[PDB]
Amino acid sequence: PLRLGGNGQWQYWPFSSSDLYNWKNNNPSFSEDPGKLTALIESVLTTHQPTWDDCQQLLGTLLTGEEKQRVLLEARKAVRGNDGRPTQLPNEVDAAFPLERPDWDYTTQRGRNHLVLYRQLLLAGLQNAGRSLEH
Repeated sequence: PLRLGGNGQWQYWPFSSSDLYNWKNNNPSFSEDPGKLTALIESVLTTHQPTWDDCQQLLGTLLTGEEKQRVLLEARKAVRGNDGRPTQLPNEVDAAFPLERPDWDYTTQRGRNHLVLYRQLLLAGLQNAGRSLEH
């Protein structure tokens, strides 16, 4: 999580393990009921402003390896180019939705801007994977 500090600086705080444990174990699996975990994750992305690593941890905890892989792959399918339309250009896809830890600096606006886009894409990916599972 990212939090605006009392000194005007953005601070990184890791998820608490009790929160992670509870989110997973108080909830049905993603495959069994995609809507419940999707809603949970959407709220977490909003309220906790997680970093790229937080998102990996959140997905890793709540999803199985197969679920998580589908979700990230769907997220990358959601990347758009300048024309406001889909792109499959590796450099554009990787730039918006990196699968490897990026160099994004949470203390900077550029870095928080990348994070906002990444979380929007992740949510789309989650929604879209959920729908496939639902039909």
